[PDB]
Amino acid sequence: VEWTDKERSIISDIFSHMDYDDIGPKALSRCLVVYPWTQRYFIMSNANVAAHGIKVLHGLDRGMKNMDNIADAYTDLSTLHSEKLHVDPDNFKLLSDCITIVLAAKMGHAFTAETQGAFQKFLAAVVSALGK
Amino acid sequence: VEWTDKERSIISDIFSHMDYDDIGPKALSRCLVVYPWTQRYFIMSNANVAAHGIKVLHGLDRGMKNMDNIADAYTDLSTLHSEKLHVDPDNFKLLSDCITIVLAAKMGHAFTAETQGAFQKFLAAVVSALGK
Amino acid sequence: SLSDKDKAAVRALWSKIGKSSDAIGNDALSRMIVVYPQTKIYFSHWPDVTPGSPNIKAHGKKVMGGIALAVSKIDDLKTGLMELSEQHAYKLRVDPSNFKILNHCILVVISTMFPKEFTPEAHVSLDKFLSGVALALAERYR
Amino acid sequence: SLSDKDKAAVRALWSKIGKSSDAIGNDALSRMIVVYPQTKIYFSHWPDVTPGSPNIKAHGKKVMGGIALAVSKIDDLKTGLMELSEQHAYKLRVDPSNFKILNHCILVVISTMFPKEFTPEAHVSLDKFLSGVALALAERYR
Ligand code: HEM
Ligand code: HEM
Ligand code: HEM
Ligand code: HEM
Repeated sequence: VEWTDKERSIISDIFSHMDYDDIGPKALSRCLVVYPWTQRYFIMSNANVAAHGIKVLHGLDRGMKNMDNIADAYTDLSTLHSEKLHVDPDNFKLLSDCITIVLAAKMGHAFTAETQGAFQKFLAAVVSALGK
Repeated sequence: VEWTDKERSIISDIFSHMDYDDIGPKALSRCLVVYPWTQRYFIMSNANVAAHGIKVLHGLDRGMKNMDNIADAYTDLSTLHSEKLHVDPDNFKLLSDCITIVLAAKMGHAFTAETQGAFQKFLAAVVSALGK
Repeated sequence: SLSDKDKAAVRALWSKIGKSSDAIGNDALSRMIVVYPQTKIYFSHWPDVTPGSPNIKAHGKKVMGGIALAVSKIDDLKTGLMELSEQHAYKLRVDPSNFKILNHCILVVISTMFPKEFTPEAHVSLDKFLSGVALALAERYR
Repeated sequence: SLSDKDKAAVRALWSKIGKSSDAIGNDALSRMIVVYPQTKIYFSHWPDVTPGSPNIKAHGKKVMGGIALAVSKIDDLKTGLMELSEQHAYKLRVDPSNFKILNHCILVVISTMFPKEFTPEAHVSLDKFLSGVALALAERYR
């Protein structure tokens, strides 16, 4: 989509100061607790949940590296979660919100509205690519 | 997006047997009654509502004629409703459902599931272009 | 929440269309399956999940039976549909986002069969009613 | 619907964060305005609709005042927020789809300020609570 140099910098900055082993597990754990119906696909101490939590951020990393091709970068995963895993699409938005809330807790006041905006646009783009 | 020859034929068939002066007014009227908060932008007998109802179908007509460029065909309207009219985007989906329900009542049993599918995909594409 | 005007409208409409409930259920499930393919996974254990199949016709009766139950328990949907909520949340594990989908297909079907009776006034009340049904079914999810 | 466990969680959390309600309101409105630009139109009559502006700081107090009211009327949000629903539906004519937006910004703000207290358990209860608040505010729309 249309990215600004500022958005590219913010997203790049967020990812370079994000500890995937910390954020991934926390975001997925929170999602399974806040929206319990997503527990079916698999809470805080479960290594399997932690593992997939890390994989999610690593999956985002891929889109952060090639922000211009976000749509085509997720074809393999869109099909996996859809055809094989049968994850209802609405759940991508639920996880996205949890990732945002977890990142907000880590960044504190550094997670400005502008930072939130760029990040939400980034996740919206990834979510669409996943439901594609 | 990806249209099949069958989808093109169905959508073409629907539009060629659709009376805009009948469907337009009925769909908009229903929307203002079912989701009253959309009344603010402007019920059955109001000529102004009828007029815009007709315009909506004529706007769909444009996308039906060039189904491959649905996204770029609505730039002028996306901006009008957004920047000038300030129509909340969620309302495009509400109208779309009303158009579907009104068409279903007119077509009766001819409005098969397959017909509904093609039509909903068509409207989903237009709605996205409008919120673009 | 449903007003007395809403409850009267739903009872009056149900009084008129209830006779064709088997047909409405079959048609509504058929459409959901065809138009919204992700829902298919929930009925994968059936051999025939194609429109008008014997499994779908049968289930359409059970679904409309739940709607008739909701109409009779209209004054308190939360208590009335508690068992169905528990069933969908725990036993079936149906993602709650799907309730709004079926509701839409039900409205389409009713519209195709009773165009004269499914007026916009019957529509707002039925739509509020179905939202309450969906909300009641979501009760036991968290 | 909120359980007793949910009500206790919301009261306990509110007990802890309530002191910073002015700051939470200002921050939550600021974010909504910046992240979701379509909401700006509702506050167009204010001269300064930029983050931390005097108008937004002021309103943030009023919004959090509504949340505090909701917490105190937690046992019946429909009756408790009836006047606010009527106000948003009729006087303000705020599109009901926006309630879910502000709720999300409130959660973000609380998370940035009270990371230690905003646990996932406090989150599910607060999320259910805010959905009930949004549902209550939507009461008078139709
Ligand atoms: C929104 C971002 C998402 C991304 C980027 C993502 C990414 C991934 C990746 C990288 C894998 C590993 C696939 C492989 O083995 O090659 C995976 C697997 C899987 N995902 Fe996700 N996922 C997402 C959302 C979801 C959601 C919402 C659920 C539902 C709670 C979910 C459930 C699963 C499950 C159960 C597996 C298979 C078992 C496993 O290997 O962990 N994912 N996902
Ligand atoms: C989903 C399809 C939509 C299409 C294709 C559509 C199309 C149009 C068109 C062709 C016009 C005339 C613009 C001109 O004068 O050049 C218009 C105007 C307008 N639209 Fe829509 N519209 C849509 C949705 C909406 C929605 C959801 C609302 C809100 C209820 C709305 C409210 C208005 C208003 C108030 C005007 C300006 C006054 C008028 O000329 O009627 N429209 N629309
Ligand atoms: C909004 C209206 C809904 C109502 C009133 C409803 C009602 C029912 C009822 C009465 C049963 C039969 C239970 C029994 O025989 O003990 C049932 C079963 C079931 N429902 Fe629903 N349901 C609703 C929505 C959904 C949705 C949207 C889905 C999934 C996309 C769903 C999936 C199922 C499944 C998979 C079963 C079991 C099917 C079988 O194995 O025969 N239901 N439902
Ligand atoms: C979900 C929480 C919400 C609560 C608790 C809430 C609460 C309030 C309260 C207490 C007032 C002050 C009324 C008075 O002073 O008499 C108010 C005013 C108002 N609200 Fe909300 N509101 C909510 C959501 C929203 C949303 C999402 C919007 C719009 C995007 C909105 C737009 C307004 C506007 C435009 C005013 C009047 C502003 C002014 O002229 O000063 N409210 N709200």
